[PDB]
Amino acid sequence: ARTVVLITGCSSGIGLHLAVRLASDPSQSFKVYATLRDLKTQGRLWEAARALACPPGSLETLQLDVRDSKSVAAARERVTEGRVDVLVCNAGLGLLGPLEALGEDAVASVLDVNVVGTVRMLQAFLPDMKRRGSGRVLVTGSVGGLMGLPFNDVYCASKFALEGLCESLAVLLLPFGVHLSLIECGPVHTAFMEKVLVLDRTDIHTFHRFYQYLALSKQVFREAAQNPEEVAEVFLTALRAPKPTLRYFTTERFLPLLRMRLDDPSGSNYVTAMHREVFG
Amino acid sequence: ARTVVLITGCSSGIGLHLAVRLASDPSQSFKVYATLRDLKTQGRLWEAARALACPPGSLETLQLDVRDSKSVAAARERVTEGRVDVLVCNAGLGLLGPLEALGEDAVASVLDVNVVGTVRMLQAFLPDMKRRGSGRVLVTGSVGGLMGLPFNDVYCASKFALEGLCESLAVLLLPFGVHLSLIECGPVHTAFMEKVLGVLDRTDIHTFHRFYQYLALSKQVFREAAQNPEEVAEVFLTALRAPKPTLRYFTTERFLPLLRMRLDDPSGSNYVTAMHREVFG
Ligand SMILES: NC(=O)c1ccc[n+]([C@@H]2O[C@H](COP(=O)([O-])OP(=O)(O)OC[C@H]3O[C@@H](n4cnc5c(N)ncnc54)[C@H](OP(=O)(O)O)[C@@H]3O)[C@@H](O)[C@H]2O)c1
Ligand SMILES: NC(=O)c1ccc[n+]([C@@H]2O[C@H](COP(=O)([O-])OP(=O)(O)OC[C@H]3O[C@@H](n4cnc5c(N)ncnc54)[C@H](OP(=O)(O)O)[C@@H]3O)[C@@H](O)[C@H]2O)c1
Ligand SMILES: C[C@]12CC[C@@H]3c4ccc(O)cc4CC[C@H]3[C@@H]1CC[C@@H]2O
Ligand SMILES: C[C@]12CC[C@@H]3c4ccc(O)cc4CC[C@H]3[C@@H]1CC[C@@H]2O
Repeated sequence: ARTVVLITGCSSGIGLHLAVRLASDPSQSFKVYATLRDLKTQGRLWEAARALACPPGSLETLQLDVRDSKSVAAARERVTEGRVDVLVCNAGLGLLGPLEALGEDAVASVLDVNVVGTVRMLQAFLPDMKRRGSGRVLVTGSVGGLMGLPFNDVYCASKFALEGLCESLAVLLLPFGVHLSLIECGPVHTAFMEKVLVLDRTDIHTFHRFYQYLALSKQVFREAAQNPEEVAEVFLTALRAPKPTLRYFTTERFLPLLRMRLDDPSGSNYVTAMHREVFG
Repeated sequence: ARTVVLITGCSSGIGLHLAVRLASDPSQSFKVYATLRDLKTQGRLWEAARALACPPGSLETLQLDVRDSKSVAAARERVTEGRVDVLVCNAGLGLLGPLEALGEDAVASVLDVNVVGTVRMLQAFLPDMKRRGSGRVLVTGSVGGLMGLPFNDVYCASKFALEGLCESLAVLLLPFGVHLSLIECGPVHTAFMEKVLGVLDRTDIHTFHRFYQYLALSKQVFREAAQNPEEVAEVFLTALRAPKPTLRYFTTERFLPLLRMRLDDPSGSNYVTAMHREVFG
């Protein structure tokens, strides 16, 4: 009990790890409502929770498909404390591919989950934190949300959108007690990439470039990808702040890339640097 | 004429003005297909085309509703010259109000017109450009796309999505001889805002208050700082002119001190406080 937390997308990767990290906190002060798109996939979560030995009642899972506003309401109605102190917007999908090759459904789907879904959670939940003048909104950051990456145009679009959405609300919410923070992450070892996935819809040059990008991402992800457990610690950090900043970074690694991006509004610099980073 | 320009959102504001500025060019080098979401509202385009006297055959309008891919294909197939030298993705929409007060179809249209709508345009026009090894794609920027503005949360999300889409595509296109640039705009006197909004029920009194506090400020800013749809149109020309154009063209320096401010603060709270003070004193 105390500190009701409600996290989205906890079947795996980040959701699952922060769920049980929070529920197994030595302080025992968190009540965790791990929500998932489909409960039948909750095996691992529970096994992890069970393996960690969490106070009974410290974990509860609800079904919440962030792309359905009815699902959202319902789960909210299932939070018995009638309050959420920490709201975690963590679900999201990637989408890779030459822009001309991406399909309408995939595009829409990405935007609906990553952006539109955070919008739904907040509408359903800001109100009562604002009214209670207390609440903490933590949103899962992503680096392809801070800078453009070749072949991930739509993913990046949907990921920059969260920044924008988040940045607008913090400008407002400051005064109401509610604090929003993004936990920005680089590659992380989750279920993410395995799910993320042309010849007939792209031209020979983009095609070969695609394949060249592809190969490299995978080698690099494997080299940089952090642990999903490393990332929960950052969410804990932020949520431990007395006055939390709007950005928390899970690694210093992209920092350098970011600064030369910001050091040049025309953007010509980043473009060249990123083209060479990706195609040598 | 020769440079074939294709512009979306030409029933008014920047679309309209860019469309007849180019068409009435002395050089007379451009052919302009000004597309309109609904051709029936093209009378003002024509009257203005007339007012600057675009020679016959310099301007052709078409229906293109960026929300519908069949509309896109059709427009594309009515480009007689079979090629587009400049693609101006301009149609866009605003949405203003407490997040919690915004309607699900409102939030969705804003993302589909603004974000998916440019994704549909490029998917259709880019390929041939890439084949040609030549083309210039200009996208109407927006400052709500570079930094966050209270009570404009979804408008800003859709606008930061055009930056990620265009920057992501720019890293790739670099070596293809295809040029994509964002014309970043601060406030402008177009129809944009008359439609942005006109709450009590859908939000608390505390938020309701801030809302009005914000409308006070924005109205003042538009009033004392907006630019003309034609001031803006000279930037797309500057941008289309440069032989080696950048990703961004700002139509004003105005929010550049505030842009840097943000730029030199990764953690993001300096900008949040400044913006906070700067709007709700
Ligand atoms: N992995 C990385 O390297 C990385 C880097 C930066 C940012 N991120 C971001 O971190 C979050 C992804 O976490 P992850 O890396 O752990 O990915 P993941 O392992 O694939 O886990 C994501 C979770 O999101 C869920 N989800 C998908 N659609 C949903 C929906 N409609 N409603 C509710 N839940 C849904 C998934 O459930 P199902 O499995 O049932 O579909 C899964 O539980 C997103 O914000 C992602 O963009 C990840
Ligand atoms: N006004 C500003 O202060 C400002 C500032 C920065 C950026 N911008 C941007 O520049 C663009 C132009 O807007 P504006 O300022 O010129 O105001 P505007 O006069 O309202 O321009 C909007 C035009 O685009 C059209 N459009 C809307 N939805 C469409 C759709 N689904 N399919 C095709 N066309 C559609 C509108 O059609 P209908 O007439 O039929 O509605 C209208 O012709 C937008 O991207 C806007 O975000 C404007
Ligand atoms: C797209 C991400 C950003 C930065 C990463 C990167 C950054 C630079 C680069 O040359 C390749 C990659 C591939 C994998 C990427 C990441 C996987 C998820 C993350 O958001
Ligand atoms: C972001 C825009 C330019 C900046 C404008 C601004 C900038 C500062 C501010 O305090 C209020 C407003 C009102 C609306 C904004 C605009 C709406 C559309 C445009 O993109």
